[PDB]
Parts: sequence; structure tokens; C-alpha cells
Amino acid sequence: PISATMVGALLGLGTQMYSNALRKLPYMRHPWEHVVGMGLGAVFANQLVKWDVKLKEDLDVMLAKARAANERRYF
Amino acid sequence: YFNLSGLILCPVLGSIILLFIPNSRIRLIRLIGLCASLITFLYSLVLWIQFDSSTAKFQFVESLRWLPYENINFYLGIDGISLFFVILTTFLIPICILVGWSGMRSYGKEYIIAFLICEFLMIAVFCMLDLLLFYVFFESVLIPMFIIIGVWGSRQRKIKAAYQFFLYTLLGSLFMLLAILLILFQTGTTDLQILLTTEFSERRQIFLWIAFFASFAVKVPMVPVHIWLPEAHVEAPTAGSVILAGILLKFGTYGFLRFSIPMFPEATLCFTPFIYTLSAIAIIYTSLTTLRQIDLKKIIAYSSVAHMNLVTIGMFSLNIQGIGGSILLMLSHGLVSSALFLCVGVLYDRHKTRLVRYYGGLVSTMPNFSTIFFFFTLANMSLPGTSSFIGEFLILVGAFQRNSLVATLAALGMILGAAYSLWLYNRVVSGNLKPDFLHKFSDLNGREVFIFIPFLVGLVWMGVYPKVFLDCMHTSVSNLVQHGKFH
Amino acid sequence: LAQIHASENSKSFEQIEVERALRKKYARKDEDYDSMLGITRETPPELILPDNVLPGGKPV
Amino acid sequence: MFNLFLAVFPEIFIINATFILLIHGVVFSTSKKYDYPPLASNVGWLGLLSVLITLLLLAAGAPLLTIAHLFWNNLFRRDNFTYFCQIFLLLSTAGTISMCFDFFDQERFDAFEFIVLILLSTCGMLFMISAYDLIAMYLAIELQSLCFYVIAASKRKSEFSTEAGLKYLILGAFSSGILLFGCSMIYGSTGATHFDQLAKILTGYEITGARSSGIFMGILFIAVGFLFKITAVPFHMWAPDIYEGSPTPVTAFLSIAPKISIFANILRVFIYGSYGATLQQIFFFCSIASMILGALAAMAQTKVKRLLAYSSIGHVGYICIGFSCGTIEGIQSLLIGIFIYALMTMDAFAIVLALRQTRVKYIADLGALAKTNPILAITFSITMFSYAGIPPLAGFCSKFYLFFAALGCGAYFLALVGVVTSVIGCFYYIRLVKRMFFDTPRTWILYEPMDRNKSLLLAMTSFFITLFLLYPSPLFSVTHQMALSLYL
Amino acid sequence: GSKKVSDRIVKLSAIDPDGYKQDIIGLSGQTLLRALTHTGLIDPASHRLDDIEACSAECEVQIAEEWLEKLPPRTYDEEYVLKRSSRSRILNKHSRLGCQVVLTQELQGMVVAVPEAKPWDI
Amino acid sequence: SPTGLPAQTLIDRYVTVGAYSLLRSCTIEPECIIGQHSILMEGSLVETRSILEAGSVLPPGRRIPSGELWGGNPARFIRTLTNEETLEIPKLAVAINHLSGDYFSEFLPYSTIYLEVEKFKKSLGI
Amino acid sequence: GFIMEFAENLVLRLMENPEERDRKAREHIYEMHERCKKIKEMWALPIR
Ligand SMILES: CCCCCCCCCCC(CCCCCCCCCC)(CO[C@H]1O[C@@H](CO)[C@H](O[C@@H]2O[C@@H](CO)[C@H](O)[C@@H](O)[C@@H]2O)[C@@H](O)[C@@H]1O)CO[C@H]1O[C@@H](CO)[C@H](O[C@@H]2O[C@@H](CO)[C@H](O)[C@@H](O)[C@@H]2O)[C@@H](O)[C@H]1O
Ligand SMILES: CCCCCCCCCCCCCCCCCCCC(=O)O[C@H](COC(=O)CCCCCCCCCCCCCC)COP(=O)(O)OCCN
Ligand SMILES: [Fe+3]
Repeated sequence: PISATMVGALLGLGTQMYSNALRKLPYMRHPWEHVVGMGLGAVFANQLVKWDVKLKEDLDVMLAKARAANERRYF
Repeated sequence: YFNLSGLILCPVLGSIILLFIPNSRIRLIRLIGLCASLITFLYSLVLWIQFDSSTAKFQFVESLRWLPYENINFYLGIDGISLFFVILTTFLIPICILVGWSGMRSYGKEYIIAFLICEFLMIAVFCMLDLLLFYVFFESVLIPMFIIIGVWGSRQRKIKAAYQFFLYTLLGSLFMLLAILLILFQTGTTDLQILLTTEFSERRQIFLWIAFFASFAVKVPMVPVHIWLPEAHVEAPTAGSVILAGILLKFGTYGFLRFSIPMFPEATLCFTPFIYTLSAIAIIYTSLTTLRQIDLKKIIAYSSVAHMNLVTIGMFSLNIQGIGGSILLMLSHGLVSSALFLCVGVLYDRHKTRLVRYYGGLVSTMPNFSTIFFFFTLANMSLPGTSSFIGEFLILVGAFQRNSLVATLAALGMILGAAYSLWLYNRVVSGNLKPDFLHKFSDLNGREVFIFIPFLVGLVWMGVYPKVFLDCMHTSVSNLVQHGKFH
Repeated sequence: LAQIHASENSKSFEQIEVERALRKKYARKDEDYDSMLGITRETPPELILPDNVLPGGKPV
Repeated sequence: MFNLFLAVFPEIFIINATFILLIHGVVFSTSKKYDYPPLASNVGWLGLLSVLITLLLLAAGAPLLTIAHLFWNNLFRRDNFTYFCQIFLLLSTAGTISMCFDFFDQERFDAFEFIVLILLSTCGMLFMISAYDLIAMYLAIELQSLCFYVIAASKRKSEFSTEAGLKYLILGAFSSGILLFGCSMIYGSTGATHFDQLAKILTGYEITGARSSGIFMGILFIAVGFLFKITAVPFHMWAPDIYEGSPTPVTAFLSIAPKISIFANILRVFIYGSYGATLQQIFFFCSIASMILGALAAMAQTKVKRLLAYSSIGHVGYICIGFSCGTIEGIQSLLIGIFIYALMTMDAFAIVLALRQTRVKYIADLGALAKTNPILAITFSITMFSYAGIPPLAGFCSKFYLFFAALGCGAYFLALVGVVTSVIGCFYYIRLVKRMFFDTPRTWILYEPMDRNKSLLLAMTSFFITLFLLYPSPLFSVTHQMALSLYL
Repeated sequence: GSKKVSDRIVKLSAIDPDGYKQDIIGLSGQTLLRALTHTGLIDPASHRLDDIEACSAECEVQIAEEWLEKLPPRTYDEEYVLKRSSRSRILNKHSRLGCQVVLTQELQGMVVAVPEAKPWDI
Repeated sequence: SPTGLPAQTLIDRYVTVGAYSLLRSCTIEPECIIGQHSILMEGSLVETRSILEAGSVLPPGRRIPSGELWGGNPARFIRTLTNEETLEIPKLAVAINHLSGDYFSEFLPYSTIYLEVEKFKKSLGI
Repeated sequence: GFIMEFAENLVLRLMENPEERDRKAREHIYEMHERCKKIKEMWALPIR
């Protein structure tokens, strides 16, 4: 399937080539920073997914607390 | 296993690959774009093969979360109604790519990229089963079409036409978005299958139906708002007009079929005379205004308004002959009309003019074009043995069963339709030549001969044996005919 | 005019680097900050052409 | 005793780093050995590093933000809302510093005190978001106000910069006076300045028996001052002039950073200041007028910066739509709109600064940009469409969810005004896109290549804008978590 | 003969603000602001585009009263641009826009007065 | 320049300058084609959308009217360009730009010649 | 041996399973309605 690692790598390579294009430079100007961008994109995508899961868990807990607080009105 | 994910991802890969290719490699860009379009077309054809025609449930369903609480999400699915629309919108793109084959050196990579993004956006429109995301991809088409109209327009008028089209689409879009928001707040979700099982209070049906009609009637121009279509259509490249008439005019009717005719069965019945009145006068007025036009592309563009307003008579009849026969007309119109604009594009590419006065006697210098042009003239005028007659007649028998008067008024459409269709052909093709105006000629090349071949085959195949298409829809259109009915 | 070309085409690697650094350093100026600091940065003689090749002999 | 200060390491670090940078710059700028080096880029890079390090300190120490909360209770309150707001503010400051690097070299802005004042303004805003008292709120507001007053008139020799600085000074001082009078009248009527006390004393008597004149007038004056701060009409007396006359790197920072912190203050005032929905009416009128005036004024603009200022005013009105509807969904829409608007504004100002190197002033100057730089034109068109709110882009999500929040509360009049203003906005936003691609000017202007920092910033923001709809879940999750934490 | 550049040279008398009269050279068919730019009287970086919407009267000029009849009448856009940047919202009734005046061989010897410079950096 | 205009040699956009072309203080308006062995002396203006034939010489102070084809040693008027040619003029410049970009990818940012210099130095000590 | 036999045995393999499709649709309707009810109750929560 489409994992966070591959989409992150594609986004990193794309943003490196996009930065190179915006400066009128060749797309594959410095290959090493293309590799660095792929790695950073993969890392950022994985961290984003890991943070999203925890964020949803925290939101669920906080909504449970809010609903519990609201339910006390009927007593 | 062929699913809706790959069919949508293929144009994405096609557009991304050309995005990072040097523009000096003009050949590679054209080859990769054409290959991507053809692969997408074959993918759609394969999706046709494995399509079950016995269940009303949406097939090849795919889900992707959009909101954190799964309130709204990317729900992709096709049924007997939107399958052929997907096939047509994937088939038209390679033809559009092949149209600009010779002059592609000036357009560049931004042409194929724009058309592939267009194909990506139109495939998802016919596949979305979420009301909100259907709006998101509904109005995402403006940017590629705005760019196509403006950057590669013919004259300086391209700024005015693009502004007018964009403004009309926006004014429809936001008035629809307010209704979508009101539906989301009341019901709770925007899933189509959930919105089709929720009872709407009778007072809210009229307001929501009117708000939906505001956006849809613009893209299926009824009467007050068919003034953007001629200008934006004439001020468009040859392939640009194929997209605007082939597919962009099918959003309004598809939107009516998917989100209006079912979500409000009671509101649809109340507004049936209103739609019959607008469509009857539109057929009479537009088929009559067509006679007094002098531009080649402004006459065929007026042949679509009459045909597309004949479709909305069929949909609102609410029977198998009407709704089922209206689908065949749009597939037929998507092929007949888009083929006519290819014929005009052939004439315009050689001789940079569109006035009918300059054209005449082409039967003696361009005989293959005359033979091909005449065939699509017959299809445009609803001749039996063509795909247009099957849809045209099935709509009439679907509306006569509901109202004899509206079927009578719509029957004069083919009286006037056969008037200008042949009268245009007599002017352009038949007659004497005019060496004072134009004297150098060239008949259809290899591309033009090959491009028209799928239109020729796909027009009589649907015209003599429409049972292949019809039997794939009856299970899906019959569940559409009755939703609130239980007897 | 041949003299400036002769003096430029015969420089060594060390002199070329120094002149490139000086040219980069004095390419753009900021009179406001210099007035704030009480200093006046002047173009080095290595970046000054003789007045006899200017269009009208401009001293300033 | 030392562990009680674990709650202020991010602020202590940034303060000490600003002090070290000031010492370094002042010692080595006035030096004879190095021939008075113009060490503005050095101080800028070290300030960016300091911002990143205090971001690492603040983000990592999430469980420790509530430490010693009783001891720090009277001074500031730190919670989940403050945590995310401060992280976003630091990110925006780092982005602005990254953009402003090329300004110091090509234009030769050698004043290193610019970065020091930016860091001090950042410290003021950090103390602003966590401020939980009228006193601390006002002190932080004044600190950031002076830090901006000084840097608005940085171009001493420029006619526009001095006039813009003077106008910003006078307007901000007047607004601060109005705010302070409101705070004084509230203090004299309730006897309390802490937000907990001021919520307990006002939550009961919801104008049920009588209307307290002092409390009502103080609340109204605070609202008026805050509306001056965000420049929502008719409190936009000199905002376009200030934006135009200010330096472009300066204008970029004032368009993003102050708004986040001021909106945080307005939220932490709404948690207690909801005195019979008095502010909901004021913000209702202000938002309607702001949308209408921005839409009707940005069409008559020929300069890029004035158009950006009026766009900012219009988006402020769109955000205040969320204030008008007081609900969890309303505040969530407000915060989502703030985030998206800040990202789009950073994108647009980076693009403007890219062309600022060739003295871009008018929209017609960027006429043949689609030919000379056919990717910068695409990026600018994407940013303009995101401002307009076209569905496929990220700018549509904020307007969508704000309209949803407005319709939830039952304010149907807000929806129609928003729709009409959106139509007008899209019209004058696609007007700019017409110039780049469709016009054929007789004379062209060629711009020099941009630098690396702004290139990566543009690339990342443009990938965010186009591909936000595919994965918008984290933003909605964090925003809903923030909105709920305002009360519990 | 042949096509000479002198066949479309328009002689003009441009006066800088301190009263000095210098003769400038322009081309028939190009804007008067372009003619003033050649000698350097008006900074080229202030009015790089000879377009009406890309103008805030950086090219404002004072035409003689007897030489204003041999020119196209001021359009609405020219008046609107002139009024806003006047700093007093008044019309001098004899001042034109440099970018909106196209030189012509009938404009031989036209005397034009250039007012003082105005700030345009930001 | 003799004409009195500034003598800066300005070549505008989409201008093709043929080989062995000697330009001195000439100003070439956008979308022009200059033939081979063409000599543009001081203060000569070539108006936009014009083509100068190969081996054509124009004396100082001469002007080529827009939309015309000129040639000959004392350059004379030949004919008037049609619409197709004056719209094809920028396409030639674009094609030559594409060829130049093809040549542009053959060179890395830094040459590797300094290694040969070091080898030569080591062959003689330092 | 003949093209028709292999073609029909391939189409029958490609076509989807009907019972699981209907079961998925029914469970989708159930889960979507339940989530709709919870989301509406979530929206019912007051700001204070
Ligand atoms: C802009 C590009 C658009 C691309 C998006 C569409 C393309 C589809 C790919 C979307 C994609 C990547 C997101 C890319 C981010 C963009 C990069 C940002 C910039 C980078 C430069 C996330 O997509 C999935 O993520 C899930 C969250 O986990 C969510 O499911 C919801 O969650 C619940 C909440 O709790 C909801 O309650 C519930 O309703 C849903 O179940 C959904 O978001 C979705 O299903 C692919 O999934 C990837 O993440 C996870 C799977 O989870 C995988 O690893 C996981 O790690 C542990 C979990 O930490 C698990 O323990 C582990 O078992 C698992 O292996 C990965 O291997 C990969 O599969
Ligand atoms: C989000 C949507 C998804 C987008 C895709 C994300 C993909 C993940 C990220 C991929 C990034 C790929 C980058 C590859 C590595 C290249 C970095 C090399 C930079 C470098 O060497 O340092 C110098 C410049 O520093 C720099 O250029 C540093 C620039 C940093 C700018 C931003 C700093 C952080 C600001 C906080 C985030 C932005 C705001 C967000 C709210 C180079 O110097 P030189 O040789 O070029 O010459 C002088 C120019 N100065
Ligand atoms: Fe002007």
C-alpha cells in the first residue's frame, strides 16, 4: 500500500526539486541534498502519523471528560 | 484486481512524470502523456467488464478518512449511472491530446499537464459518494479550465470569457455550498447512502432543492444562464471545446441524477412542471436562435443546449424510458457533439476562420472530411441507426406517459434540429468554391482519419445495438425511479 | 584602454581571489549604517579605473 | 527552588540568547580589527538557531508546563492552548527570520538590532499567550508594541518608513490607552484582575437583574482596543499605510505574529468576558464590516502590498466570524482559519520578498512573470487561489468550516455576506492571475533568482496548500483539542 | 535615400527643477518619459513600465500652455492618477503624465518642465 | 552614437544574432533576426518584428522599419514580412534557447582541471 | 482450449463476491448512522 515512508520520501524529493526549480537551477543540482530531503520527508511523515494517532487519542479522552461534565447537569 | 484507486492514480502519475521533464524534450512529453491517457482508457474499459449489473449497491467502494471523526471522508464508488460517464471522460482525453499533436511545440508541457489534471478531477467527480467532496471536486475543475481558456485562447477576448465563466460558476457554487452546509449540520454527515435514508421536513426540501438547482442549472444551461457557454466555448482551443461540451456540460445532469432526483423525491414532483416549462421553451428558443448564427463553433454550441435541455425532460419523467433513455442521449451527445467540434477544429487549423460565409464547395476538395462531416450531421439531427435517435426517442416515450403536452413541444426540437443541421452542411460542404477567399486545401491526414474512427464505430454500435449499454443500467436506474415510493 | 586589460589579464591566482573578495564586499553600500557608526567606507584602489578611460573623465 | 523555574526555560533561554546576541553584535560591530563588519546575517542566523532551540525546549517539555502552577498562578497560566499557540508562534517567527536573510545582503541592511528586537518581540508574545491577568496582558502588549514601533521606522532615510512608524506609534498608543481605560473600569467595578476571579464574579450576574454600567463599558473598551490591535474596521485607521510604508520583511512579521497572540488574548478574554453575548454583537458587526470593506477596497488597489493589507483585513473579518458564534466549533473554525491564513500570508510575503530584490511595486510589474519564471508564477497563482478559497486548495477548508460554524449558531446573515465577499475576493484574486499569464506587456521586468531559504519555504508551503485536503486530520484534531482546553 | 534614425528624432527642451534648460532627444512613437529617461532627468528605476496602472505620477511633467493644444486630451485615468499623488488633491490644470504622452513629429521644440523628485522606493 | 541617443548596445528579448555579426552601439528591439555577416554600426536602430538578411550592412544612424525584410551591403528594403513570419520569429529564438540548454548540461559547476594542475606541479616539485 | 472458456473462467474470477458486498454496505450504513448520532451529540455540547 501507500505507507508514510514512501509518501514522505516523494514529498522530500519533490520539495528539493521544487526549490531547485524556483532558483532557475537544474532539478538534480546537488544529489546529496536530494537524498537528505527524501530522508527528512520520510521522517516527517512518520512523525506526523505517530503524532496524529496520539492527538486523536487525547481528543477522545478530552471529549469523554467534557461529556461526563455535561451529563452531571441532569442530577 | 482493478479498482477505482488505480484509475484515479494513473493521471496523477502521468501529470507528475511530465512535471519534472525538460521542455526541450518535446517528443517524450507527448509520448508519455498519450501513453498515460491510453492506459487510463484501458483501465476504464477493464472496469466496465467486471461491473455487476444486478445490484443497486455501489461497487468498487473505497474509503479514505477526511475528518478526524470520520464524519466526512473520501467515499469512491460507481453504479450503472456514472460508469459510462467515467468511461467517456477517460476516452475523451487521448483524443484531446491527439488534437494538438502538430502544434504541441508551442504549448509545451503545461498543456498535457493541464489536461491530465482535468482528467484526474473529472474522474473523481463521477465516482464520489460524499456530498461535500463531490462539491470540492465539482469546483476544482475551474482552475485547469481557467488556465486552458486564458493561456491558450485565440484572441484577446479570452480575458472576458474566462472572467464571465468563473464568476457564474462561483455564484452557483457558493449558493450550493450553503445548502450542503445546512444538510451537513442537520443530518450530521454527508455520505450519500446516509442522506438517501434521512427524512427531510417538507419545508426544507424546497429551499435545498432551489439552492442545488442554482449551481446545477448553470452547468446545464436552462434559459437565463446560457450566455456564458457560447462566448467561453468559442474562445477556447479545439481540444478545450471538447472538454467543455463533452464532459463539463454533463455535470449538471449528473448532479441532478445523483443528488436531486432521489435526495428529495417530494420536492422533485412539485417542481416537475417548472422543469418542463424551462426545458420546453429552451428547446424551442435555442433551436430557433441557431438558425441566425454565422459562426461555425457558435452554431454547434447552440446544438448542445437544445440536446441537453431535452435530457432534463427525460430525467424528470421518473420512469425507465425517461431516465434510462436520458443517459443514452448524454453518451450520444458526448460523442456526436465532441466529434462535430473536431470537424470544426479541422477546418479552423487549416483556414484560420470560422464564419460560414468563407466556407463552401468543400465537397470537391475535401471529400473524406465531407463524408465524415455528413455522418455526424445525421447523428446530430437524430437519425435512426445513430446513438442520438435511441436516446431521443426513449425520452419522448418517457415523457408522453407523464405529460402529452411536454412530449409534443419537445418533439418540435427534432423539427428544428433537422433544419439547421442540414442547412449548415449545405453551406459549408455543398455548393460552389470561392477561390477569391480561400484556394489551398488539404483533406484529413492520418491523425484526423484515425481520430474519427472510434467516434464512427462507437456511434453506430450504440445506435443499432444499444442493448449492451441499456442492460447494464436497468437495475441501477430502476432503483432510482422509486425512492420514497413503497408500492 | 589596452592598459587596464593588460593589468587585468596578467594577475596571479592570489591577487584574483583578493580582488574578487573586495568586489563582493563593496558591491552594495549602506550609507545610513555607516553614518550611524561614524565611518566612511571607501572603494579600494584595486577597484578604481583610471579617469582617462571614463566617458568624460569623472573624478568622483 | 530552581525546579520552580522549569516552567519558564523557553522564555529564559530566549531572553538570555537575545542578551548574548546583543552583546556579540555591539562588541564586534564597533571593532577595529575586523573593520566594522556588517554582522546582520551572523546575528540573524544565530537568532534563528536560538528560536529553534527554544522551540525544542518548549515542545519537548509538554508535561512540565503545568509544574508549580500554584506558585505561578498569579503571574501566568500555562495549559494545552498556550502550548500549541506558543509553538505555532515560534514557528512563524522562525519562518519570518528565514525569509528576511536575503534582505540583509542585497539591500545591505547591516543593522543587527533588527534581529534582537524581533527576538524581544517574540519574548513579549510568549509572555502574552500565557498571560492570565489584565496586568500581564497589557505589559506584554506594550512590549511587543514598542518592539514593532522601533523596527517599523528602521529605514531612517525612507520617507514612507518614518511616516508609517509615526502612524503605527500613534494608533497603537491610542488603542493601548483605550484598552487600559477599559481594564481600569473593570477593576474598579469588580475589584479583581485575575481571570479566574473575573470569571467567577461575572458568570453569575448575566445582566439578569440590572446592567452594570462600569463592567459593560470596561468590556466594550477592551473589545475596542483589541479590535484596533487586529485592525478590524472601522478600526483600520492607518493599517494599509502602515503596511505599505513598513519594510517588506517587517511587514511580513506584523501580518502574522501579532495576530496569533492577540487572538489568543481575545479567546482568554471570551472565556470570562461573555457578559450576556455583548462581545458577540460587536464582533458580529466588526466581522461583517471587515469582510465588506476588504472585498470592496482590495479591488481598487494597484500595488501589491496594499492589496495584501486589504486581504489581511478581509481575512481578519472572516476569522471574527468564528468569534461571533460562541461554540466549540466556532473557536475551532477560528483557530483553523488563523493557521491557514498565517501559512498563506507567509507564502505570499516570501513570494513578494523574492521579487522585492528587483523593486516590485505594482501588480502590472509582475506581468510577464509566466514567461521569465514560469514556476514562480504558478506558485503565486496557487497562493492567490488559496486566498480566494477555491475548493481544491487549502484556503477553502478554513472558509468552509467558518461558514459551517456561522450556520450552526443560526446567523444566516453572516453566511450571505461571507458568500458575496468570497465572490468579490475571488474576482480580484484571479485578476492578478490574469496579469501574469494572459497579458502580453510591451516591456518586461526580469527578476533575479531567489535564495535557498525562501525557495524551501515556498516549496514547503506550496506543497502544504495544494495537498492539505488529502490529510487534514491532524490540524482538526489539534484545533478541537485546543478549543476544548480553553475551559477544561 | 534610406531610413535614418534622424527621421524620427524629436527635439525637446526639458527643464530640471532648478531652472536649467537642457535639450533632450527622443524618438517619435515612444513615450515622453522614455525621452526624459535617456539623459537621466527621471530615474529609470522609478517608472520602469510605460503603463497607466503601473504608475503613481512618477513621470509627471509640466507642458507649456501654448504646447498643450497639440496633444491628446487627458483621459479619466490620467486625471485620477494626477489627483491622488498631488499631495493636495488639486489639479494644476497644465500638468500631464509622461507615460501617457506619445511623441510626434509635430511636437518639435516642445518645452517641458520637470517638477521636483518624489520618493518611490516603497 | 552619432544620432545622439545613448550608445549602450542593447539586445532585447527573442533576438537572434547570426554568426559573424558585428554590433557596435546598436539597439535591437525585441523579436528580431540578424543574419550572418551582418554589421550594425554606431547608433543604428532595428525596430521590432523585423528581419535583417545575411551579409547585410547598415551604416551608422540607419534604421530598419518594423515588419520589413532588409538586406544588401548598403542595406535596402526587400519586402514586407507576412504574419506567419513575424509570429515565427520568437519560435526560432525559443528553439535556439532549447539547443543552448542542451549544451548547458554538459558542464558541471566546477571543472576538474585543477587536478591536472596539481599533477603538473608535483611533476616539478611544488 | 478455446478462447471463450478461458475468458469466461477469467471474468468469473475477476467479478466481485456479492454477499460480502451487501454485508459491507449494511455494516457501513449501521456504523455511519451510529457515528452520525455521536457526532450530533458532540455538537450539542455547550461552549461553557
Ligand atoms: C499530503 C499527502 C497526502 C497523502 C495521504 C493519502 C495517501 C494515503 C497514506 C496515508 C497514511 C500516511 C499519511 C501521509 C502524511 C502526509 C505527509 C506529510 C508531509 C511529509 C513530508 C496515513 O493514513 C492512515 O493513518 C491512520 C492513522 O494511523 C488513520 O486511520 C485512522 O486512525 C485512527 C486514529 O487513531 C482513526 O480513529 C480511525 O478512524 C482510522 O483507523 C488514517 O489517517 C489513515 O487510515 C498511510 O498510513 C501510514 O501510517 C500508518 C497507518 O496508520 C502505518 O504505520 C502504522 O504505525 C502505527 C500508527 O502510529 C501503528 O501501530 C502501526 O500498526 C501501523 O503500521 C504506516 O505504515 C502507513 O500505512
Ligand atoms: C509541510 C508540507 C510538506 C512539505 C514537504 C516537507 C518535506 C520535508 C522537508 C524536506 C526539506 C528538504 C531540504 C533538503 C536539505 C537542504 C538543506 C540545505 C540548506 C543548507 O545547506 O544551509 C544553507 C541555507 O539554509 C537553509 O536553506 C535553511 C532554510 C530553512 C527555512 C525554514 C527554517 C525553518 C522555519 C520553520 C518552518 C517554516 C515555517 C513553518 C510554520 C545553505 O546555504 P547556501 O549554500 O544555499 O547559500 C546561502 C543561502 N542562505
Ligand atoms: Fe506614468
